[PDB]
Amino acid sequence: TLAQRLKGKEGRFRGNLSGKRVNFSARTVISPDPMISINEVGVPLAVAMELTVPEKVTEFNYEKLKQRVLNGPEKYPGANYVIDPEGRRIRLMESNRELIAEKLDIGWTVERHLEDGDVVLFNRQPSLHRMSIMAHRVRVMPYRTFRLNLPVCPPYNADFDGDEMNLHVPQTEEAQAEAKILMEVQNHIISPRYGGPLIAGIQDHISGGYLLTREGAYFTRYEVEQMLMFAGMDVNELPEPDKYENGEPLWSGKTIFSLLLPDDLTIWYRNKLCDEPERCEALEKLIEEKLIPDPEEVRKLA
Amino acid sequence: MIVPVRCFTCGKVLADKYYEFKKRVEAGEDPGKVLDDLGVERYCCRRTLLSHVELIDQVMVYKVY
Amino acid sequence: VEFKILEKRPDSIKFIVSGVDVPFANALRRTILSEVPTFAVDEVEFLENDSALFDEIIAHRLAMIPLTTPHERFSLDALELDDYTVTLSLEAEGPGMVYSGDLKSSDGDVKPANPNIPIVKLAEGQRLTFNAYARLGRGKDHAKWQPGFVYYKYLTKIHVSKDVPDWEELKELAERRGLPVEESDEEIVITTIKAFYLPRKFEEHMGKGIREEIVPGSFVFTVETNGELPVEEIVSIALKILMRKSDRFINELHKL
Amino acid sequence: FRYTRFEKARIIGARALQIAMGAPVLIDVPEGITPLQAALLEFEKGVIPITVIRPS
Amino acid sequence: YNMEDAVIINKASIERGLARSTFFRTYEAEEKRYLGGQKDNFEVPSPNI
Amino acid sequence: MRIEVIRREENLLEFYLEGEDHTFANLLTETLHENEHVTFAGYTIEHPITMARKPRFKVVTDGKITPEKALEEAAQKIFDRAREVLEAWKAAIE
Amino acid sequence: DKFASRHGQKGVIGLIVPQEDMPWTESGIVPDLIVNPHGIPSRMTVGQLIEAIGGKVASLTGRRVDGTAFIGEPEEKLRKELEELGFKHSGREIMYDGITGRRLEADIFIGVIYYQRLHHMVADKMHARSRGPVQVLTKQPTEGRAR
Amino acid sequence: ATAVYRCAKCGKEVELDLATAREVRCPYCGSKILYKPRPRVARRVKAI
Ligand SMILES: [Mg+2]
Ligand SMILES: [Zn+2]
Ligand SMILES: [Zn+2]
Repeated sequence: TLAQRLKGKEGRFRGNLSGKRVNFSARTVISPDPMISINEVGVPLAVAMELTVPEKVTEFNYEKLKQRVLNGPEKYPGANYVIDPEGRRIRLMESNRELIAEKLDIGWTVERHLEDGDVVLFNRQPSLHRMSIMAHRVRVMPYRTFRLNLPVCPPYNADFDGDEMNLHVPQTEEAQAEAKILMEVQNHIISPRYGGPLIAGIQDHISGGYLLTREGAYFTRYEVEQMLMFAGMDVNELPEPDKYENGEPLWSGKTIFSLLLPDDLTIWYRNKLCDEPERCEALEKLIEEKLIPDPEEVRKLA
Repeated sequence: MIVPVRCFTCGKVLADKYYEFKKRVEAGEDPGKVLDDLGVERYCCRRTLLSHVELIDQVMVYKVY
Repeated sequence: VEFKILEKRPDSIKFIVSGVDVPFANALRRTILSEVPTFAVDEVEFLENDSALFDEIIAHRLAMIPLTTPHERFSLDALELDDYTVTLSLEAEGPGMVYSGDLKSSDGDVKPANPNIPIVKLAEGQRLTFNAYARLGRGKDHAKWQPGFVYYKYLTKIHVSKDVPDWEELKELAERRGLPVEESDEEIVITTIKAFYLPRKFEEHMGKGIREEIVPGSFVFTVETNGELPVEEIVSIALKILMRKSDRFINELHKL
Repeated sequence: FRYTRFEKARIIGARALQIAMGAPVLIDVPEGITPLQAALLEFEKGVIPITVIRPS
Repeated sequence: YNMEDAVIINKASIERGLARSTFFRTYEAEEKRYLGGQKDNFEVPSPNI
Repeated sequence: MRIEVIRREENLLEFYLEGEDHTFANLLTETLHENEHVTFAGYTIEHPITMARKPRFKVVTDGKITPEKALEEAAQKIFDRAREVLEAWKAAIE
Repeated sequence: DKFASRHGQKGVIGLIVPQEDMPWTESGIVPDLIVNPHGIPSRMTVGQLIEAIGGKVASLTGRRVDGTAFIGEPEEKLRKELEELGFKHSGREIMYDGITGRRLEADIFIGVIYYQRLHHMVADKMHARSRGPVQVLTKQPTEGRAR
Repeated sequence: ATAVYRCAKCGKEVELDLATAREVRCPYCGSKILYKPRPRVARRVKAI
């Protein structure tokens, strides 16, 4: 009766008022994608052509929205619905696709397909903390599954053993702005729970960093150029090679790692690979005296 | 239910020699030598031939029309 | 560039390439794997199908059937393939087994290479009739268009010092595995034309007792065909494809 | 004086809502961006007219 | 791309029929009879309805 | 084949090569590495799904020759090497 | 698409890598699957490695390898026959990169592992709703994917 | 709107009109389950 309708987990207060099903949302499996940024989410083409962003026709996006209307719902990038300034919503079919496009003017609203750079919410359940949902950028790929960057996985507590994730598309401009400014991914790298890094490298990132930066790790010119191109670094010219082996130049992995760090960065600490404290103590003492130790002196007892 | 035409790894054709391999196996010979004499040297093709089990004969009996 | 042929069989060739670097060998292997075009069943029109296998399964099995490619008529080295369609019509009635040799090809030179490939078993009252349309395609789009398999390994020489215990066991194992072995007064050299792995007892000598050197610019290539093309013509077709790609890149650079 | 994240988000949302139904852009546009991007460039150029009322 | 329990599959292996599966779904329709002799009819509906 | 220039400098050339894969990309990059006038020669694939057929190349020379000339020389060297290998292969069987 | 081993190792397909880009061993074997090395020791899954060794041995010899509990073929015996077959005891093989074409500096462990596809396919799990039917009571979107 | 159907057990062709069928069954063997035969219109299936 009414009391059971109001109370309980399935009641109106919890199942219909505090939390309720929403429109313009998708949900599917996630797969890894290191090739995209932490700000980007892999949106399938089928999902993108279904979820629509309502964009008002202005003086600067009139041509783009006209092209979206002229493409239609079956062509990407296209549109699904058109709302006139008075407020009648018309679904775009093949017959009226050109007629509505010719009738487009300033003040009209076009529910266009999801495009690159669009801001959407990416949430995984259960949402134990405020970092369980972040606003990503839409990246459209022709496959079926969602794609999320690996460093963003620890915030979501999500692996790729059949994990299901939801995506929410804000409709109003205020909601899109709020998602872009507040709940953007890069704005939530540090976890407020403990004041430490949450969006961070894991597993293969740590292993590759150790393999690159370990002692005796050297790479050829072709390998260095290939990794520089793969990482998307703006290194126009190769640095001076550290040593020559068999007549060919070799670059230390520390030299390649140094290009990532800013030029005015200086920090020293001890990692988990410490099992000879004598060398660490000597390095700390050498840093303590001069406060600007010579790079040759550091490399002698590195 | 039926033997694949090509090996899943390299695309080497194995359906031609599967029935000869099955007949020689039922005769009591060592399947390794049977695979060796049939040209099945890579263990991926050997995987495809050995792990396959014929089941189409049990599906043909159930008519569908 | 020196070419030395090790083994030739009507379906495979193992040889040694010298004078080329690692990128060229990798490019040749990838061109053979994915760029060399062959004839494979691309579309299937079904008239009757009462077998246990579905239409998709039968179509996929037909696509896996190797078809002979007439490389003389069709310029397989062209970057754009000819839009020629070959129709293979089958109309069989059960009971029995449908083989690849029962297909009636519309072109004499475009026929299944292996006529003993089973397709489906037909029971009493079951009949299968279809027309399979085949066209030229590359292995980079689907695995049905691959001319076969290709791989290569580094031509490495393994030097085993006579001071290493039980070196005669390694020598006789290499001789049994068909590897060229040379014997000197101080060490034995084994040419690894195939995959050679040292046993566990010789693992402790891999640093100072037994050494492995890589011959600069020499590789051992093994290319096997399924009958679509002659195994000698696949390498030539791949090299001509690489030449055409280089010419097209030069033309694009000139246009730019 | 500095803008908080909530204040900046509110300003950008209000500006984007204004641009969607009027309010011509005070700066140049890349001819195809969304009104949210227009508000973002307006904020980046320091040309926004919307202020924040703070209790005192 | 195999990170965090993920796996990487071969395109040629998939195209060769490895792990290929077919999914069957069965739908049912009943010509139910209602009170007063009314019953469903199995026919192509007219556009006028 | 198509060449789409993204960024061009006084000695730098960055371009997408549509319709090509890792094969010709790696071959061209290593052939450019064989040239002593090319200070930097690299290629990458930004995504193995969306743009797996559109590698991106960056070629920076020392200023002695233009990057386009270096790329043309690398392509000509690839063509000559492929022709030599083809002739050797034909002579091996015949 | 969800694929799982018999030892609790499960995951979705991350990439459909072409054969030309996949690595290959010195024996000419291209793997049909590639798994991350980080998952093997964290979950203490040595049975997967033993099954890979046994599958390689069974494929090379032609005789099926018994994997029964407490009465199965010993691991050391399997490594012994793998050594006698001309392969490394550990199951590692020298592999070449499919893109660069160069030899990998580490011997990669490759073997035959029974992997099963599960019914949690991405085709039946993708849901995308923009607008449509609503509940007659709360005027809210309906439940599930079928409606 | 009569049509031909295939029996599940005997497999012989069964002819009846589903629009005005008082009872649908195979008169040859008494089977009450029938199969709709596949049409002879050519269908095109993509090879993988
Ligand atoms: Mg999970
Ligand atoms: Zn194989
Ligand atoms: Zn009957």
